[PDB]
Amino acid sequence: QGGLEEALRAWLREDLGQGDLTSLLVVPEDLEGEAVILAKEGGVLAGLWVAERVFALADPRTAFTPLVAEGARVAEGTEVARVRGPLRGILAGERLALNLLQRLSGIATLTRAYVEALAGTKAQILDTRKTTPGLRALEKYAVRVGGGRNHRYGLFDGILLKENHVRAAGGVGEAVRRAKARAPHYLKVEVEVRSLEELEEALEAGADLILLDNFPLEALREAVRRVGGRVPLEASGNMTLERAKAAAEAGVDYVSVGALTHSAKALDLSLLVVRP
Amino acid sequence: WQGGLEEALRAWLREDLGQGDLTSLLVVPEDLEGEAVILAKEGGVLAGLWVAERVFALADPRTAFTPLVAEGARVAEGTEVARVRGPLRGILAGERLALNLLQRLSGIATLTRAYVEALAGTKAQILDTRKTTPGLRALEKYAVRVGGGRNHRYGLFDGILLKENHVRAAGGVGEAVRRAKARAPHYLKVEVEVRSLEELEEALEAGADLILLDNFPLEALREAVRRVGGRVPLEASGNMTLERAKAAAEAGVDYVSVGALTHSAKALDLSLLVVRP
Amino acid sequence: WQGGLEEALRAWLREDLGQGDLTSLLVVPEDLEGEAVILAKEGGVLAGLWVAERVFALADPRTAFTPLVAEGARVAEGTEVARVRGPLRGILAGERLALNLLQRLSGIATLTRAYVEALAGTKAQILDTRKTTPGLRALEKYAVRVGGGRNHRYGLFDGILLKENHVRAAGGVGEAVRRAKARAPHYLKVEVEVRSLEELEEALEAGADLILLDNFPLEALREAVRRVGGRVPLEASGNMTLERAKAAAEAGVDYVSVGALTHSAKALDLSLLVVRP
Amino acid sequence: QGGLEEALRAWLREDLGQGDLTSLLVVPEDLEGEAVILAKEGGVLAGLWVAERVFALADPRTAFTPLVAEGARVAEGTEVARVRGPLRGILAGERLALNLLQRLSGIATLTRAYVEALAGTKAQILDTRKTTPGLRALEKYAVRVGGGRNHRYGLFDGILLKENHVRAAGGVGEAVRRAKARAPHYLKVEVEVRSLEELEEALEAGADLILLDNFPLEALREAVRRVGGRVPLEASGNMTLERAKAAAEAGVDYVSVGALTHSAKALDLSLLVVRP
Amino acid sequence: WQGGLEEALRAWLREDLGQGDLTSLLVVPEDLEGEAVILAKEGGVLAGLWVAERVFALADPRTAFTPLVAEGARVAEGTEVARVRGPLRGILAGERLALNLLQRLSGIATLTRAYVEALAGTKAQILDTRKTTPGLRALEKYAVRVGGGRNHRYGLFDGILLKENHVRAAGGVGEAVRRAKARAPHYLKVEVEVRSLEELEEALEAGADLILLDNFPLEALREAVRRVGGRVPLEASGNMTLERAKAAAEAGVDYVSVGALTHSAKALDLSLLVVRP
Amino acid sequence: WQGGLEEALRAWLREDLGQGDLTSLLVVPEDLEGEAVILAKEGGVLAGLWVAERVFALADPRTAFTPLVAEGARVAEGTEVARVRGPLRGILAGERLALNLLQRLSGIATLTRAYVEALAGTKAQILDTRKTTPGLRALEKYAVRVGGGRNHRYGLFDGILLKENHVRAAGGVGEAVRRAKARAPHYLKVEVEVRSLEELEEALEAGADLILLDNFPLEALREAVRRVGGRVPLEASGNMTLERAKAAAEAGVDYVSVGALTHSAKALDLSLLVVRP
Repeated sequence: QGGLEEALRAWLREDLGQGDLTSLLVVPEDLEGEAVILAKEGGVLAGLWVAERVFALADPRTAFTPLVAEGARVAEGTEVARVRGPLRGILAGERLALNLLQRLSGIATLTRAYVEALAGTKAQILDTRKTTPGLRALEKYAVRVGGGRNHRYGLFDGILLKENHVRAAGGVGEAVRRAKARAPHYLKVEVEVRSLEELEEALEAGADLILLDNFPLEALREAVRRVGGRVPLEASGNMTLERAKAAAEAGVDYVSVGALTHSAKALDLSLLVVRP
Repeated sequence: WQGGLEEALRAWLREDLGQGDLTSLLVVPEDLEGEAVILAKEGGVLAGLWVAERVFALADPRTAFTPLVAEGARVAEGTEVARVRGPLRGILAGERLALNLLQRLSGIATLTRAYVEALAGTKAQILDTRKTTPGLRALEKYAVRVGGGRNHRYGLFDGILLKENHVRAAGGVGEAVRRAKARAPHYLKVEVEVRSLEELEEALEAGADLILLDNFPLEALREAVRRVGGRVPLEASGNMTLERAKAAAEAGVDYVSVGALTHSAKALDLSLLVVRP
Repeated sequence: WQGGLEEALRAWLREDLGQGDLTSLLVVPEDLEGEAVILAKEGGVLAGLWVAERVFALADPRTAFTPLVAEGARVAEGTEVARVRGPLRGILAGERLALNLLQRLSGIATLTRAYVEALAGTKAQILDTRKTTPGLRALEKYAVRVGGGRNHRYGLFDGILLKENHVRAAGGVGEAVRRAKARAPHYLKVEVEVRSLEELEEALEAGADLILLDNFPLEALREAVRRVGGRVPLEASGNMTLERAKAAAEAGVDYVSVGALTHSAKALDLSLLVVRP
Repeated sequence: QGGLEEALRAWLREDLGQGDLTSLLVVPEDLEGEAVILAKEGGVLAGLWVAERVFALADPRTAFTPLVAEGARVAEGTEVARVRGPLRGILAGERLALNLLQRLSGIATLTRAYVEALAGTKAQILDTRKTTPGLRALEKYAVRVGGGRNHRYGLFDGILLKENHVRAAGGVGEAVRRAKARAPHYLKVEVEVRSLEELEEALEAGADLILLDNFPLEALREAVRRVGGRVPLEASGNMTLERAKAAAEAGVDYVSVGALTHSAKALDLSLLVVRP
Repeated sequence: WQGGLEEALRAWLREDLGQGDLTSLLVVPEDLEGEAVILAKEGGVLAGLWVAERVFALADPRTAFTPLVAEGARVAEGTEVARVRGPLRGILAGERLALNLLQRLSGIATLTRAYVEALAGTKAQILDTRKTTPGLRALEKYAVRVGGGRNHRYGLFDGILLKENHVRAAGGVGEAVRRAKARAPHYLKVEVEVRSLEELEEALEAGADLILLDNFPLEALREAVRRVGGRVPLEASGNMTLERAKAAAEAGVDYVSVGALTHSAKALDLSLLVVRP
Repeated sequence: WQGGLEEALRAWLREDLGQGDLTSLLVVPEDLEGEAVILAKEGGVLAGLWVAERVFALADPRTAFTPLVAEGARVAEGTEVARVRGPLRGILAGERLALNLLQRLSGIATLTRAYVEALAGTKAQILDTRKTTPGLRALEKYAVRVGGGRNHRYGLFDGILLKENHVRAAGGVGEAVRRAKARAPHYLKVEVEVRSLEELEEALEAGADLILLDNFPLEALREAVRRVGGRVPLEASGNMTLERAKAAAEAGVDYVSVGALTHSAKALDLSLLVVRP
């Protein structure tokens, strides 16, 4: 939780304003109907319960029935869910519900592809902070549905020394030391390194976690060897399915992927009313 | 601007900052000054420059955001689009949200401009849709305008648009149109989506003010334009691509609505380069 | 309903209640039950019954609001329109706001119904305006609907209406209309206000979709209708009274916009009668 | 103060939404202009500074210049103010500014009529709680501009035993006593009475203030005589100009008038753009 | 409470929960529902039970709160104040907020009856002040009432109290009291604080309804009641300790406002223990 | 602060001002601007100066706040902490809120260096807890830092801490620590509270990153550090008084979290006196 209810009402208002003028014109007030949400392409479903809430907010008399499980992979033409109740309510919540379902499913679909690519390895997929403003909690949820894990929610709950912090501190060593000197005792100090020398600095300074930023595959393998499992290694930077897989086989423990939320194409879904 | 953006930006910054940027507070001196530039890693259209300016100001009012190009200007790769100088902490605190928005809106403006140019030489205009990001509609519609496109209705409250679901609910295109024309708010035009030339005829004869051709193959599109003969404006939509939008425009439609503009526009590659420290 | 009403009602109750109803807390026992009825002191149209129900519920969820007539029903003097029973404190806490709203909205619905009836026998319909109470527009437009009237645009964001000030700013009626027609959002009709038969001709010839006749004397109104000959819908406005609205309707206009509906409607005389204690 | 700034922004948004589409069409972005606010009937002006703020919120480049003082009585055809700056801004704030100015001026006009009717007496005019939801602070302000005084802002800052409280307590005496027994020491206990007998009860129970509810004129005079200035007397209930005046001449100290805010006709005002 | 307590509680719950109670999500099943009990690991007065119950309801509506002792009742170590049943995650989620409030409010209710019992036997009544916790005034003022005390004004908007800064801003106790008495609402009493009896007189004849004695030496504290003969309520103020308070009550004052009731009142040690699993 | 402190301050100011500061409006001219000075009628550590300055700025932007001593600096009775100049109404309006905060936050900053100085000489560092004032956590946690202390987690969302209720909800210190260590975010350390050394061992080998000793008798408090050899941070918890805290620091613990720093910390006596007029 985190105020989702309030957010959904605000997004519904964004679209509804004073009311759905088109539907009020051609759909009787007491006309009940049924609609089907169809997948227009293959992928993974995420956000079914969110869509249910959207329709409920539009009109509490609506009933949402999923025909697939949350996180299930479906084929093109598959019936995802059925919605029944006052037709005006269904038509009012349709666009918002679909906008959310398509977006979350899109994220879960790409995440699932990355996770499956890492099958056979101990490596886990992580998200990042490259999320849609206002939708972070929902998008982080989508990642979990896809099979991935969540990295920090923001700048307030995790210590991650990035290149800019290293530059400010005058080096990886200084950054890791300034951090471990006054960091919350319940948080681990992670630092990003861009070369094998910085990796050595990080290990020497006492970093709890080390992020290998844009390491070529050969350097990544060498990093894994040198660390010898002493500290967890995270790989990130311009990640693709092939690169995440390679990094995993090379032996890293985590692969954070910006693409999961920064460039995930929405899953094409539609809602079709059942002819009265 | 309408309003509410200020409140939305504060909430989005809060989403990321919470009680504070712990990492920066740990290693970055409060008085350490920062100097950075936002670089375009690829060519494209800039949108949201003033939005990014406001986000940095919310992170720390002492930060100075200086635009180096005009809002809506198309820049080449390597172009420094803005300079930011002030407390490094404030810069690092606002960086993520500022760029996220700048990249998103610029990406929309860039794709929109591509569609606009694809219609060059014709009278057709590009329109947006309601396939927008929850909570970002005002900003995304703004980005479409920056790119040169036009806005269709903001939501369900300011336009009559009989979609396939309304047609199915009313029992037919002519049926839905006649019902709407009989009671529609007098200041709104009655538009209806049609999927065939037969449905097009129903719309025309029932008195539709606007007709949206839904995923018509090129041959049918041309025939629709010929038949209508300018009696009513025609809006083409459905799985648009630059090629299809151009074909529809050359076929003679008046508008081409593109969901992709706000539903699948790739973010523009922009990065914040800290030059000092 | 759109939304926000819940939040608005809470704020309005807070405006009156603050930290609490001191007087009632001083002399009314917490468990003392109350029983009251809302009486119509004069005949009129009821609107806002469900709004009053919600206000009482916000004051105290244990209170039971029971409507005795239908929403929008016209009642005669002495009609008990609703019964409220529950903790007397909660009843006294919500009384003022509940009735204030009930009286206001009922008053609007009552006047609107009077204008609607004045147009009986003609095809003309009554329209509201933007001369509404700040913060109450959604509720007042709702009241107009309850009375039988129609709503014009909600604000400046959902309708193109070239008013006298736009005409003056553009240098003329034909000038303003031609400019608007050239770039107006395609889903909106272009309406323009005119003050003379000459301005009416400018509007017609420039392609206006809608024409609003501003304070036309009866003779001119008739002439305007004859000339237009049904080419475009005509909306009459300006210092409306029941007599003038009826005259305009019999003259042949399609719509009569009435500012008085929401700008000067007298509140309906309704009172809360506590029968016990 | 009390959040007026936030309220004005919300009311502006009520009308503006995504933007003033009509003005954007025919008024150039950089076109500067001037408009005049004219009184279309005689009355008293209230809320000039509020209108100024509305135009400022629409566009801070606008300049508002009053041509009459706040609270001044003007004749039909009088120029109330001039507004200059970006024309789009003026046209965007016009309706809201006028809606507020007309409403507040309407209240101040009727209040001023009541106040002038009481000239020659010590009686003061008071308002009531019959105010427009959300506009109480502004309407109470309008009353002051008109020359009246403010009664309690709500149920939280004043003790007023009404007929319903008397019924609940089992009588005026019991109500006044239950009240004075546990009432805040910084507040006066006022009680409404509807007959000379209840008046006697009130005086006997120790009421600090007594409100004569719908007393015929003859009874009102008798009440003033009996009280002999021992406690302040307030008269209220179906007040008209003539009744307030009579009550004042009869000798009451205060006359609270619901009509000031419950049935005050707005002052007719308009805004006309100066031809470019 | 109709004063927006719900919105406050939700906000305070979010201040603590954020994205979610990570710990409980890691080790506590979503389907596992348990039972807990609130324990008073100390002796004192209980206040805020209904507040705690609404915290749990907001955390998880499926939670069942059962108060075992009446509000305001005095408890001893080990006393089961209440038992909550339902989804264990919801209980662990609202635990900390529910207790911070119960403990805080119980502390005030406990310390207040301290004074009430202290200066008992007399007529003096204990009053609070405005030295409350920002945002918690309503709840804290409620705590005092539960402990047997009474409330002074809720803010600067509902009461007239001329303080030292006012007096010097005006130029004396005399005029300041005159400026106030000259245009003060007719339903409000004018109260002024004085430091010398040259000022107590300068006020008593200035027409003051209430008088506040600031850091009065007791030779004057019990003199003042004598020189006033109980004509206008007397309120003692300053460093009102348990002794200097009961003393004033002995001196005969009508009210004793203790700013320490909420400016230095330790929380009542309370705890929530899971008894199942 | 970028954490929405502005909105909080505005809300707290309204809690006190409401419709307006009646008293000051009655006796203080609108054009009269004076000067005031904040005085510390006690000895302690100052914290919240910038908070007070923003209260005055929000009350009346024309107010000039001038801090005379640095934040966190220790002051003695009579020390002029700061001087404010400008419209006297604005100063009297923000006075009470500015002081409630300055006093409250200064009290925490004062009491915190108490501990910091107390267990000084050792390596132990003072930490806060979640037993903070609802809605004031951010500000209170800040106070601790000013007094020389450090912050523990801000809520249940940014830290893993297995408490007694968790342990029993799971079925032991062992599994609970395993369930957490099994799926805990990779950037977080798992901390668990234990009551017996059969549990300290059941945790140390369960793979815990942090250990919290709850109401440890000191024969075990200084044993535990010995049996841990400083492998995992040690945090002492329970009734941590000034003695039981400095003791733990003597025993060698790494951190001592004092829940009394904000659950029972008296405000630092401060006042604002008008010096002109």
